[PDB]
Amino acid sequence: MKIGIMSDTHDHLPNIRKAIEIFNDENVETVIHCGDFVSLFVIKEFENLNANIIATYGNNDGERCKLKEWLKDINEENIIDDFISVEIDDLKFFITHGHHQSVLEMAIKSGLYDVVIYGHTHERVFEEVDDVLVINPGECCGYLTGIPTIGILDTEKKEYREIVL
Ligand code: NI
Ligand code: NI
Repeated sequence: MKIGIMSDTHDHLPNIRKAIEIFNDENVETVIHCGDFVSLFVIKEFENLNANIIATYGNNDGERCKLKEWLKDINEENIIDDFISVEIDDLKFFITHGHHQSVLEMAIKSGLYDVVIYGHTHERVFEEVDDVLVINPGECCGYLTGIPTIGILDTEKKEYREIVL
């Protein structure tokens, strides 16, 4: 019962691969991606990912419908929207690319969710506010910070841990 969390891969192929290996060498039932993958060829790398995918559109992802298609061709279960609102392992998630701050801020403040995941900032953080678990996996690419990361959330114990690439 492990869920992989990643974001802002920014076409960095090598790190996208280290991320896909790490996720496989783990249980990881599903992988959430918020960031901008950005280019279509990034999705061909994902055909090698075991887990189903839940993605969100980044403000940099230009090929929106084409991206949804390729994602599904890789697996009809995979989904991608601007905001994903779902329940997994008896926990209620709100996923989005940090992209729109007002919405992100409201999702945490509302208390309608257990876990909230976002990216955009490329600034990994992992905090708690009003019993809401707020997670930002950080930048898989490592461009702004020089520290490439991803993360893995234990659904039953509610335990998280960053993973430096
Ligand atoms: Ni970005
Ligand atoms: Ni962004």
